Amino acid sequence: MMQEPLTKERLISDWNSNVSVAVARTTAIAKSSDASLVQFLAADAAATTKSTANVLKQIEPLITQPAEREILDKIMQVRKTYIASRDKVSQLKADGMAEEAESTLINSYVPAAQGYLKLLGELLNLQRASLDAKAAEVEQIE
Amino acid sequence: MMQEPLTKERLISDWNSNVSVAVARTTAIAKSSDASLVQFLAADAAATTKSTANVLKQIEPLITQPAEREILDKIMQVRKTYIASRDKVSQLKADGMAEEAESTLINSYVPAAQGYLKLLGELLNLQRASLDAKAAE
Repeated sequence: MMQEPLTKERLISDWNSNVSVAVARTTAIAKSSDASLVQFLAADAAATTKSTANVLKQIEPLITQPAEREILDKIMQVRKTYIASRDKVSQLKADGMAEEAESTLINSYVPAAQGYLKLLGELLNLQRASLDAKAAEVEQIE
Repeated sequence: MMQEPLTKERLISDWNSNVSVAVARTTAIAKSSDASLVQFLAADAAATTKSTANVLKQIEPLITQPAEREILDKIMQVRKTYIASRDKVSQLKADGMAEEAESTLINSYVPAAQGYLKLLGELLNLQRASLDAKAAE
């Protein structure tokens, strides 16, 4: 039994789940003209950040193969854009400029958020494919 | 040989993931005084709804043991409350009354949503434990 690829799938599954929650919440906050929303979800948002932080610390040392290293770097690049454009939308709405804020949301934030989730979906499927194929090869024990 | 506990855990992980997104998204829409969110997120919400419906139909018949069915029946009972309070908040906001909507949100919807997610988290940890134990070799 080689359960490390199983733990590897479980960690990436929780990572995709925590990030999916974060993107759904951040997207709603970015579109909403309601400014009180940020404080109302602040405690819930902090929880997912902590969960992401705990889960991310464990998987990073386990991504060593090329295919996995490529996706992970693509994820790091898009995660930077995701946070930057999120703050840009928040900073523009704060400054009055709402036409600029909605434009940045549509043209910069949503593509980055969708790319964040898409790459994570690719990483989860990649690990599940490896565990399915490292189980049919261990089925040559018959 | 042990493809059922692996399939079951993957299904429950996808189920737990889809519902987590839906609850986070529904909560923000309910609190947001901005009504434009509902139309703006309709496509994402339709995507998550379609995924949840598909995953629920596959996982449900596979929940057979006492411990897991106990969790699952608890989930369906708490989900009924979750949808009921969600629909009530939507109509209070729709009918204008936003102060009443916040009272129902805080006291009825948020408790139901958190109980929904807690039991789903319990079901996944229970299934993760079951898959670790079908590793007898």
